[PDB]
Amino acid sequence: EVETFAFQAEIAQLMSLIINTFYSNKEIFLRELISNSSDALDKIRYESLTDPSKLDSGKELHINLIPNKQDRTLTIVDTGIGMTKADLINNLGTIAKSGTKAFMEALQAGADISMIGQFGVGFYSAYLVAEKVTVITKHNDDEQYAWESSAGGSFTVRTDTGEPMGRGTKVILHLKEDQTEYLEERRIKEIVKKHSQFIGYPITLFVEK
Ligand SMILES: Cc1cccc(C(N)=O)c1C
Repeated sequence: EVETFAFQAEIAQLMSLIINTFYSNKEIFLRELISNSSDALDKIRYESLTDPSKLDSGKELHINLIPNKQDRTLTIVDTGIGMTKADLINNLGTIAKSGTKAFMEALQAGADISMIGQFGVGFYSAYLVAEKVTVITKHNDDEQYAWESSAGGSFTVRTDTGEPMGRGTKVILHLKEDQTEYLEERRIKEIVKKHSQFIGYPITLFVEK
C-alpha cells in the first residue's frame, strides 16, 4: 500500500533549483542533515526532562553515518524524536513553503546555496548528491514509515516493514554516480571535522569490510 503525493509547487521549484544549479560546494549537504538530526535529538531530550518514559523507545542519543559502497548509499541515522506520518507528508515536519520563499528571496539578494539551513529547508540539500532519498522514521506516537522521492514533483509514503528502529530517523542517500567520494572514509571524516565539529551528540562513522 503505497501513497503517492505531489510536492507543493514551491518545494518542487526548490528541488529543481538544487538539482539544476551549477554549484560545486556540494559537501554542505552532510552538515545540513547532521544539524537536522541534532535538532531532532534536542527535541526528544527536552521531552524526556519531564517524562522519562519518552525514552522507553531507546535511551541512547546519537548520530551514525553509514556508507555502503555496494549499494552506493550514505545513511545518516539518529535516535531523535522521529516524525509522524502527518509530519512526513507535511514536508518532513518543516515550514518548507515559507522557508523556500525566504531562501529564494535571499539567493537573488547575495546568498548562496550553502545558507539553505538558515531557512529551515536544509533537508532538500540532500539532492545535491542523491538521485533518490529514502527517509525511514519512527515517532513515539506513530508507526514506522518510509518516505521516498527521486524528485520529479512527487514523493511516496508507505508503512515500513523494514528493520524496526525503535525511535528516530534514517536518511538514506542513493548517491549520484559521480558523487561517490561521499562514501570514502577520509572524505566523510574531513567534512564532519570541517562543518560538524561542535555537534553535541556522538557521531560515529561506520567502516566497511
Ligand atoms: C527536517 C528533517 C528531515 C528528515 C529527517 C529529519 C530528522 N533527522 O529527524 C528532519 C528533522
